[PDB]
Amino acid sequence: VKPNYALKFTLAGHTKAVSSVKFSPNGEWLASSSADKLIKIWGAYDGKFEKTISGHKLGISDVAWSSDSNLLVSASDDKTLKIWDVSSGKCLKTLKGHSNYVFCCNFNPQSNLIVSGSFDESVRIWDVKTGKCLKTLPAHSDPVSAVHFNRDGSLIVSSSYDGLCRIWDTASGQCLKTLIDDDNPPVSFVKFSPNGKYILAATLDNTLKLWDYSKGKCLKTYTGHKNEKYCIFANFSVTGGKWIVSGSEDNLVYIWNLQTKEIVQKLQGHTDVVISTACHPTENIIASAALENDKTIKLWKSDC
Ligand SMILES: CCC[C@H](NC(=O)c1cccc(Cn2ccnc2)c1)C(=O)N1CCc2sccc2C1
Repeated sequence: VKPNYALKFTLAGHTKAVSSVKFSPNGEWLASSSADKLIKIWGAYDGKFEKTISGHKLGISDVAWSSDSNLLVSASDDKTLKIWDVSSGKCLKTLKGHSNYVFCCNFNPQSNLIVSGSFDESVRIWDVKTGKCLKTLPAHSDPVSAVHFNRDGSLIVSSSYDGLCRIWDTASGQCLKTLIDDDNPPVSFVKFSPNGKYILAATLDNTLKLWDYSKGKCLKTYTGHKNEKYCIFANFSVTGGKWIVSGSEDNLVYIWNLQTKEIVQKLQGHTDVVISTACHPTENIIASAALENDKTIKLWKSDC
């Protein structure tokens, strides 16, 4: 069984590269961040432009939703994160502490903590309510490409240009595991599987790997895409068939069968690097976004 993703909507509005797209947990909205210093909100089903949220002094690299779909956090080249009330557009908190660009951010499932990674080679854990930094982790020896909480918030995975994936105890700040393969190319993206048992890791050798972090063993390898330069988001698609979804420097969205590792679809339409993909929480919908020669977001829908 293969999916049949077809283009439904193209979303234009950002005036510089799009950096990240994310669906709201409630499935109603897509958030986009851009080098143009803006967050835009769009209807997840109709692609209808909703609103712009502004206030960052420099480009935004990443955005993430709270579990109640009410807050966004953004990571900016201005060295801050901002917590936003989506309905009002209010900046609730400015999270200050990183000494260089803030590159990646996420809420924990409980949505009482934010994790951030920075070009300062640190990971920070923040209190959502106070905006206070709780822990600085000396995580890496080069820029941090990704940070992600597991399904119960007990672990953080981080990745770096240093070629390491690291698993952290949220409560203690202790480094529990460092994942090392037969070589250590730059790790451009990492995230936990929905069940928290696996980690999907992208490396700048045109390769995605599914790791059993408990066993510290590689289970699956996915190739055929182009990834030598950029930190491209990848996803587990779970609403229909069990897929891996990623962007590509050849301007395509790649979809693999998770178990068999075969490419099942390549989605054509973007005119620059596909830097970001996101999977809708309930419908077979993918959002993709491209860099500065394109600047569009596309919504794709499958029957399976
Ligand atoms: C090639 C120029 C520099 C490179 N720009 C990006 O990867 C980039 C640019 C825009 C948007 C996004 C999307 N993204 C993903 C997560 N947070 C935002 C990423 C960059 O920052 N590296 C080079 C490659 C690697 S591998 C590990 C760190 C880095 C840093």
